[PDB]
Amino acid sequence: FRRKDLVKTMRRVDPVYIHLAERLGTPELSTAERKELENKLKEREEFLIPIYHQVAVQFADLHDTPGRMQEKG
Amino acid sequence: LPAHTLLNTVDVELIYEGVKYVLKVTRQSPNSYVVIMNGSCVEVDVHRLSDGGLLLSYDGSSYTTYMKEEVDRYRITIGNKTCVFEKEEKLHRVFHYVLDNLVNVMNGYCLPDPFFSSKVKDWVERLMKTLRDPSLPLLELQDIMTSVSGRIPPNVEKSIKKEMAQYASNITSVLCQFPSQQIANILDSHAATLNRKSEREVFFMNTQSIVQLVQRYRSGIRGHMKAVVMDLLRQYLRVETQFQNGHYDKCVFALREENKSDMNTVLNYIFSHAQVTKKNLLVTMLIDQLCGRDPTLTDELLNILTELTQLSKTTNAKVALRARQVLIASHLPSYELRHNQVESIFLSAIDMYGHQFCIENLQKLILSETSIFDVLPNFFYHSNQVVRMAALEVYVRRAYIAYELNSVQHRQLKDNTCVVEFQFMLPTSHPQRMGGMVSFRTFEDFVRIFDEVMGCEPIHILNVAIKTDCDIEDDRLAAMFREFTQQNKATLVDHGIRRLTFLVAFPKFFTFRARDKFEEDRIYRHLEPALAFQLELNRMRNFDLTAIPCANHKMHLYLGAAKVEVGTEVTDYRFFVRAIIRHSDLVTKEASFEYLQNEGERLLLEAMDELEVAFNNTNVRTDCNHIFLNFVPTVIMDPSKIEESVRSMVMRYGSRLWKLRVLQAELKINIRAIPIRLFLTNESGYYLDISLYKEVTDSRTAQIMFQAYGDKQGPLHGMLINTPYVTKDLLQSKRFQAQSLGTTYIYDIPEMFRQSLIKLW
Repeated sequence: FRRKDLVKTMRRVDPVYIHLAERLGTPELSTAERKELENKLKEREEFLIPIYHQVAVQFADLHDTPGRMQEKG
Repeated sequence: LPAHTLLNTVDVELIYEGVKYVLKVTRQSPNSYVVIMNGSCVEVDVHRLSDGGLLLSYDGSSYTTYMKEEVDRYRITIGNKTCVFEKEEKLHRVFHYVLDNLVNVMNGYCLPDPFFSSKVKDWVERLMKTLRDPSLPLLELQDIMTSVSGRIPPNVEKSIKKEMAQYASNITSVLCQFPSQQIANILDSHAATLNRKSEREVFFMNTQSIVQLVQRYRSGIRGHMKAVVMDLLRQYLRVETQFQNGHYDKCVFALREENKSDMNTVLNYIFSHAQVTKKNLLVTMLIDQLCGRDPTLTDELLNILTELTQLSKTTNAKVALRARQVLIASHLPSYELRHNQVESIFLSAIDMYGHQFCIENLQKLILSETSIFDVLPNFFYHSNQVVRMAALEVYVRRAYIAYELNSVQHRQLKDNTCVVEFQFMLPTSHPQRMGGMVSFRTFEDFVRIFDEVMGCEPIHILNVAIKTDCDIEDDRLAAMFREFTQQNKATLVDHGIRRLTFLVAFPKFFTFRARDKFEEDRIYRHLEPALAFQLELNRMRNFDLTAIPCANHKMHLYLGAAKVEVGTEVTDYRFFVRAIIRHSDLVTKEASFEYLQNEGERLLLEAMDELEVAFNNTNVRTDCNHIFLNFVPTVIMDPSKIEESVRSMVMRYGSRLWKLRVLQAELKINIRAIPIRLFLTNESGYYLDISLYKEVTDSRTAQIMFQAYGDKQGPLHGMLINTPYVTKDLLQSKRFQAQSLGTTYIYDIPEMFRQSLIKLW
């Protein structure tokens, strides 16, 4: 889980990031609107890092369990 | 316990007077036993006796038998004799017979492996033929009515008698269906009257068999036929839906917890699951007879298919895949619509042309996206002999869509040979062309007046269509035409004809170039010479292509061998699939997903089958197999929904595409029309990388450019439109990767070893 995978995961969870990214990807809006949405997206991307880092750590923690060591033998 | 110990077959070895007999014993039911002896099967009706013996029916005669087990002997008593072995028909009885046998197969009671499927196919075929026979419900009606002569009011009995008499007298005739509704009507009318005091109870009780019969045949003989097989598929799902959504232990434990009061139910589930492979063979055979040559599905069949295709457990893949095929197969044209419409337009214009509607009909035929080349080659005369020219103009005008056609002329020879001449050009490609087309009968008029019909740089294009409506046999037709083109070289010495196209009347195209090269073309066969651009096959510039023959010649599979110098050999081999989807433009009312999904999925499955056969039958070690699907018709749909559709379509078979080394795919779809290109990378079947681009034609040249949608521009952003491929595929790509890390490539170890020994010496 590098930064780009955390952002890819944010792309499908965070409502604010989803709203901004769906708007920026919409054609025929304007130049200034796209620039503003891009800067807000960068701000959310760098802002949200700690929580999704914790989430990814939990995700990796889930596959270290004794249940898997039992299933594999 | 695992589901391979609860077995229904026993091997028994009995030695009699030195001769060892190895017998297999299994069952078709709790009481129906099958014994394999000396390679032959015998069916025995076996009933358990309370005294430990068995009651057998073997050859029509009954036997009461016992066994005693000794230290090294089996003492079999039959009647009053001992053998010591050493230890080392009316059409409605057939319905029940075969249906009970098939249900027994569905419940896990199957014949032995060397004998299974030898009789089940016949049970399925006989069930189908019996159910489709109109006289079956008459026999059921006769049987239920004869066993109840009284206790039925005379009015309803007489009405039923009259209706069944009519139906019997109309057997096997158009406009005839079983009168289930009329029997229901008279019974419901008498019930509506509702006579009291023993007219009520007796009537309502003693007519239930007739109500059941009309309920079974409420949808007719064909509906009943379909319903029975649907019931068998429901019996399949009844068991197999319990072994999904988890592991075997989860299923068995959950079944134990749900059925605490009875453990035999759990055992039945496990037992029937043990023989799921044989059940799957029967399920495939049952599906073939339910939704085969009938491209339509009801809202009851669709539920069974939708549940069946969701059996994600791999052991049932055979039944899921075929079910998926049905869901896509029953949304195709039946060729009757195109044949009737095109033939009506072509024949009705001939009597007197220029009524200001037949012109528009021919224009609609030319300007439509739907293929009509399965109907056009059959217009040789049909009766009228003018339709020749009407066909000859349309086909060319339908095929030559990328050409600027400026003149068409009709000419005839002093025979029954019509020819149409065309003059056209390429606006921005290969910088004036001409051509013409003629039709003949059976073979001879082609060669007899070949030089005369030709009288319309080698810019000329000559097409010929001949009426040989029999037996798609590429070699025979190609030899028949090639034998002439190998002797008559008028195509080169007259004025210069670039290519001669041979159209066999569905259409089979054999292109020949009798100018310099051998008169054969394995690469562009079965393609129109005018629509040979509309395959994206010229992109294989760096490959020597070998075409792979296959059945159903709408799919085009090629094996490209990368071009290399006279030194190093070819290491990069790749299978390329090129298919075209032909259909009219769609009108989106939230109902355009079915066309794209079904056509793409059908071509994808056919491509995978042909790739499997081609790949396993050779040894060339391909790496990156590629599939391209051209969606001709225009569709109004947001590209994100097309992304979702192709994501589902590809991910559901990602495991097969991974096994077949299919790594890249390209889908071209015309939106609203502006084409978009979906570039898919499909590695191991967990994730699919879809990149979306539009074709940008807003340039000062004929050059087209890819433009992305902002999100994930990717490698194709700014890529032109049409680029060749090739790579090194191994051995001069891993060497570099290893050198980049400060170590040698592993297969360099022996050579250094040899060289080191030299220094050692």
